[PDB]
Amino acid sequence: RPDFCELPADTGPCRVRFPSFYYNPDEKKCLEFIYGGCEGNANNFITKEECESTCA
Repeated sequence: RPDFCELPADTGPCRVRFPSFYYNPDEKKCLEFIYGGCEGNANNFITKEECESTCA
C-alpha cells in the first residue's frame, strides 16, 4: 500500500466538519475522523470503501 496510508489522521486547520475516513496501520482498519475541509494530508477518504480500496 502507498506510504501515505501510514500518515496520522489530520483534521487540518479549517472548521467545515466532514465525516471522513483514514487508514490506521496499527489496527489495519479504515476508521472515521473529522476533516475540517482544507489542507491535511493524503490519508483522507470520503467513504470507508474508498479508503479500503486505496489503503487496505
